[PDB]
Amino acid sequence: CIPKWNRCGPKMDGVPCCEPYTCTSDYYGNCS
Repeated sequence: CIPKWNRCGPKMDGVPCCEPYTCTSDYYGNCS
């Protein structure tokens, strides 16, 4: 997974953010 306020992209990577967090992305966004 990904840290707090760090880039995400699940439709490409398939890696959600680190619990309790979640990716506010599709291709280019960030963990919150």
